[PDB]
Amino acid sequence: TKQTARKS
Amino acid sequence: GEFVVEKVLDRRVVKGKVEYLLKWKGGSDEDNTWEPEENLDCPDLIAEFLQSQK
Repeated sequence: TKQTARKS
Repeated sequence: GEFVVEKVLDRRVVKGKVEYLLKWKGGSDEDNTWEPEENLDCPDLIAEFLQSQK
């Protein structure tokens, strides 16, 4: 699956 | 915003939150950022890193 993350 | 992650590099705890050092796709080593685990939607990359400690 797509490896994503939110960036603060 | 939400970006694609290339690799998880490290792990730490800061102010009671688990954080992971992320290498962003398209970004360089200067672009690495620590993000709390709630920000992360890359379980495959998290597990690969943790398995890679030992």
